[PDB]
Amino acid sequence: SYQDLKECKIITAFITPFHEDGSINFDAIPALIEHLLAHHTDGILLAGTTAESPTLTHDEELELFAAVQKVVNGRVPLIAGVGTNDTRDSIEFVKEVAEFGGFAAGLAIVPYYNKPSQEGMYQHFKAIADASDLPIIIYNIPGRVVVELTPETMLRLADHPNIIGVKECTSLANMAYLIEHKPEEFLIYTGEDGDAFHAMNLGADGVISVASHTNGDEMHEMFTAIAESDMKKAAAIQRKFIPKVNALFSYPSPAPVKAILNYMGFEAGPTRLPLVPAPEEDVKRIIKVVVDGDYEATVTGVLRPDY
Amino acid sequence: SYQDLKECKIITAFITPFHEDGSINFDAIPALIEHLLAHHTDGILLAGTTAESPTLTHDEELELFAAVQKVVNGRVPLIAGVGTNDTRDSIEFVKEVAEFGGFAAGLAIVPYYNKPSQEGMYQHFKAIADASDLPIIIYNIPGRVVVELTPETMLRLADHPNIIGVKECTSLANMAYLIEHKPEEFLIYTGEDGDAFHAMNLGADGVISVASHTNGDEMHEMFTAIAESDMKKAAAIQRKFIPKVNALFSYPSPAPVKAILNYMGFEAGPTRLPLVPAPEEDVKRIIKVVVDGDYEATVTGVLRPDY
Amino acid sequence: SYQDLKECKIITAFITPFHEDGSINFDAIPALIEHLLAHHTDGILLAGTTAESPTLTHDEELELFAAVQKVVNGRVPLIAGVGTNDTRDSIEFVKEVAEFGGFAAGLAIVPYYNKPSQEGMYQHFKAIADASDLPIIIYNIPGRVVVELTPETMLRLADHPNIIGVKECTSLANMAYLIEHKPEEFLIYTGEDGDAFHAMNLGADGVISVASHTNGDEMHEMFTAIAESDMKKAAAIQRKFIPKVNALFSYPSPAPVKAILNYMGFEAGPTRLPLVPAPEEDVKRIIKVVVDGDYEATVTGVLRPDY
Amino acid sequence: SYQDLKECKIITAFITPFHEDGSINFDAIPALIEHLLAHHTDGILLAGTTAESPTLTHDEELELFAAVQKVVNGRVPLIAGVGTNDTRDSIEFVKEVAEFGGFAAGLAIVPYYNKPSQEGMYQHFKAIADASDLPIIIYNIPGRVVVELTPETMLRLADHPNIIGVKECTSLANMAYLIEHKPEEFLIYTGEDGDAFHAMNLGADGVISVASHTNGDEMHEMFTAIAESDMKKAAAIQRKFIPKVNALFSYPSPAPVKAILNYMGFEAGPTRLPLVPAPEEDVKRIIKVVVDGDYEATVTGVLRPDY
Ligand SMILES: N[C@@H](CCCC[NH3+])C(=O)O
Ligand SMILES: N[C@@H](CCCC[NH3+])C(=O)O
Ligand SMILES: N[C@@H](CCCC[NH3+])C(=O)O
Ligand SMILES: N[C@@H](CCCC[NH3+])C(=O)O
Ligand code: NA
Ligand code: NA
Ligand code: NA
Ligand code: NA
Repeated sequence: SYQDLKECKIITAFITPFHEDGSINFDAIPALIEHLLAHHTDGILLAGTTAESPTLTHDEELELFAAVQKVVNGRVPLIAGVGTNDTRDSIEFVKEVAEFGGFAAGLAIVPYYNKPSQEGMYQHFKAIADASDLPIIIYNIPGRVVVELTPETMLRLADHPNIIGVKECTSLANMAYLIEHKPEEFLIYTGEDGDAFHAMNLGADGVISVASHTNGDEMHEMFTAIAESDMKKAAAIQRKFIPKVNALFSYPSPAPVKAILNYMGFEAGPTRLPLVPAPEEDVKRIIKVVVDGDYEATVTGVLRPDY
Repeated sequence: SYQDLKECKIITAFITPFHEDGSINFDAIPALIEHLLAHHTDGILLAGTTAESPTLTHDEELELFAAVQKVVNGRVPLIAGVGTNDTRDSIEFVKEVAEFGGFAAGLAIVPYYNKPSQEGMYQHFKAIADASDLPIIIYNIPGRVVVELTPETMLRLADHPNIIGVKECTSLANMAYLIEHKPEEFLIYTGEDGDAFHAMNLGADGVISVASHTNGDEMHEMFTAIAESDMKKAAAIQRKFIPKVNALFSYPSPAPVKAILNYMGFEAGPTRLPLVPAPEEDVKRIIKVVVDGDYEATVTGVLRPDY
Repeated sequence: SYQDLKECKIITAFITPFHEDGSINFDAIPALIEHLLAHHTDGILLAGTTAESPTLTHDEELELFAAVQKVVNGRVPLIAGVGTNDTRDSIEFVKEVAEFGGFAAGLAIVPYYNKPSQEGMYQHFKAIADASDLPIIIYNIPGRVVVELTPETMLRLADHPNIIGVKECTSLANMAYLIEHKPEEFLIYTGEDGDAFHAMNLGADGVISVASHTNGDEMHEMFTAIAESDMKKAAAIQRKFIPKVNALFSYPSPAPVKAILNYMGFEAGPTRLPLVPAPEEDVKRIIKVVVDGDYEATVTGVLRPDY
Repeated sequence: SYQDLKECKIITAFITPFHEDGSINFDAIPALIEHLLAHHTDGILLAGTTAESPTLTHDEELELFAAVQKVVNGRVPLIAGVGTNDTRDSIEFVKEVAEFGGFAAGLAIVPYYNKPSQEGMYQHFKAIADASDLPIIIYNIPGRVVVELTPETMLRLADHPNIIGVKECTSLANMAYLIEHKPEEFLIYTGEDGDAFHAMNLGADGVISVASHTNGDEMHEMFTAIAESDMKKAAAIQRKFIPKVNALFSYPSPAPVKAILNYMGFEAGPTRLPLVPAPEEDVKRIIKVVVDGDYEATVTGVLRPDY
């Protein structure tokens, strides 16, 4: 519900650890979750982009939902990735997730590849929002799906009693407009780690983050500074935060974040194809920029076992 | 095989007709196919973007492949859409399609949403090409998938004995480079109807088309004129052809092409959500521009039956 | 000097009022200047983009510099627009301006139309900075000049003892990097009114503004709120400020700002060709959005007298 | 007049040779003109972009006009660059050029930097077209001036009795529309060397070229092949022509073309600031790609003498 997520500032879009053979590494999940909870993750998004959801089956996502719920144990609210570019598929899966329970919301992305019109988007998100007991957060990211929801269509959907938020990845101008004209019980999150400083100053509710995996402390430091009216401290952190964010996306995410987490000893493992791990040369630089670590010594993307 | 598709000039990316309830209209297929074959379609791509493949299940696509093969009866070669943004899913389906048989090639798109690197794309396509007997045509379209295969990576993949073509939707500069440096047994298609004229002049092998549904004759007249060294006639058709192509994409495809086909009486039906049919105001304009027709008059996207 | 401009927060890029015959309206200058100074303009840029400098002769600009200095009377520091896309022209004019005197700095834009390389830009700005006693503020705006100074080249130029600032119109990511790595005696201004809020929070020195003409008070209220740690008030003003900024650029600037100033009764007059005044339909909308005013009603761009 | 330029296929946008001290090298002009005339230049544009006109004074342009007219001696028609981003300046200069005589047309670019609206553009070009006896060709290039003329505004201007052409640098879709709906006695040239093949196939009148300086023969070869219905030959040349064009713009033009012309022994000299000569490393590659030459062994842009 909205009330469940209301106070969340740093929602982490959780990676999916994989074994070398391509199967999910469930054994690695507890250590990673505890790391997040020890580093100011106050909410967790499962089966998002960062989780490599395109390469996960719906049934694998349900197993992941179970594995994480067991560890988290109601300590922080959870959001489930439920939407695809197929409205029927999204409807059936959100029903399964609502039935499975334990989630504060379902995340549904603006459909990718098929490039729907504003009206298509409207009917897509209305159908998902109508489908179950689980409230919906809209994921708007033209950088990944080409098309984008206009703020006009967004606010029309925001009026739905079962749509309670947006993970907005467009412009700060758009961000400001949504904050200004938002209805009640509707949350506005940025999905852009580099913009979080600006988004929070603008009046956003938080960030749905990749960088909170590895830089949770300094993000909290920055957010605390903003909230405690120490703008000089917040800006200083932000200026130093930007190149770290940039490094985390200097190869297709979540390859960079997985490389750092592997270095930290968290067995994030490789990426599932079509994604490949970051090249060794990039890994050394990435680790140096993001966490100030010294990394030592072709890449292979993996496949979900066909047996 | 390459030999099967060698002489193709106009390959139609066939729509999927839907009933008003959301199920596939198999009844309407025989009439639509015969229409294409009577209007200079010399090859058919099934389960492409125009077919609304992202809203079709793999099982539904197999059912479509069966229905079309029964009607076509080997008259023209067929290409099956096999690729998704999930390499494992793509491997399993291309193996199913190869076993099903009766296809000249399989089309695999550059992965959408997850935005893989060049090395990601390479391993993705290599795995699909390694997977079965069915040769692969790569589908390169940054306009839908954000990322794109560079000509270098493209030509690396072209050297694979089981990769025999590309459906290129980038620029004419890229097309020229590819045509220049192509290996043997490799077909270069444009996936953009508005570029078909320039691509053919440049030395391309043909077009995988939406416009062939409704404007097959004038496309054939243009191509014939290019082949018979009547460039003035070719250019004349091209200059009048462009606003027709523009109309076909003035609402998210395949909405406009379905509208025209419905007007022509082929029961293409509505689109599946997240795509909605073209608005009534657009429908009249589109028909007037594309087929010089007079159309006599909220839209509803439909869903695959959950039963 | 740097010291003269150090404490500036809102620097207005002053318009050039024109008579209906195309000559400069020097009569209207005294009233417009006093208006700016009574509405929290703490510095004035003369002969900038907003002044329609490309349609002014160098001799006319000297006449403007004289008229403004007489009225201002040293109350606020002044910046002279000195740079064109011709390095020699720029050298000769900055030497004239330095000899004329009474300016805190000279503004030199990144050359337009000819699209120089980074090394071209470097030598361009170095020559202008070497040319005279007048320190230089670089004007970086790819939105008008296509090309842009990279932060690296920008910071190379910043090390020049006679380059003391930048008017940055790129992104907030670039702004942050520049603020972080700035040398001593170097001012960082945003030239984008809609970014002023985020730039100030990020640590920028101020704004060189169009909006200050008509909305100086609320900009000062916003800046004061940023300075007094009242971020909620600041963000509130910002969110309402953005559609006002958008209106000011809804027709090629300075057409919209001149329309408002004419409505306010300052005889800003028309624009010089190739710029035309804002259309009557736009004028009413713009005034309503920007200054909440009720406007009671072919446009004509005017020419500098050939006599 | 239109009749003067009607049969022109390859119009060369002539460079301006400079001495090391920054002054125009008039001594170098005769050799270059003869080279052009010996290599299928059938018309010459003076004081265009390639001429580095932004760095030339109007009085220098008149001297260049005289120097070239003396050498050419009516052998080929000439077009003069007369337009700036200042309508009054453009009006006064076209009057001087019409009075000076010897030109078939004046070229006027869409105003740069000030980003006028369609109406501003209309009134700008109407004023220039109204000003003198010399007919006008519109230069539409958003790549250099940001803004662009819509085909609608272009064709409105095309109806002016004293506007007889366009140097179009947008898209081939736009190119086709203009060719289709052109009025009588109106010429359509591409200003994009890489597009010339496509433009000519589409029905354009010719190219206003940079590459004709160094690759005049193969362009003529290509154009002859198109005109003689040998499309295979024309395409083969085009595919090999593209990387040569690309090399000619791999550093800000006309630096690359000047480097090749200096290698050919034509004393093109350096570029005037803000443009700098191509770096030695680029020069070696450029010469190899464009003219298959082997080049042997910081850069300095020059300034027009201030004495
Ligand atoms: N790979 C498909 C299916 C995703 C299934 C749920 N994770 C897609 O990206 O849409
Ligand atoms: N909707 C998913 C699955 C497609 C299944 C095959 N048509 C996707 O676009 O990737
Ligand atoms: N119109 C020319 C000359 C400007 C003269 C100084 N205002 C240009 O924009 O470069
Ligand atoms: N440098 C100025 C003046 C050009 C004078 C004629 N070549 C401009 O680019 O507009
Ligand atoms: Na709601
Ligand atoms: Na191959
Ligand atoms: Na300095
Ligand atoms: Na005309």
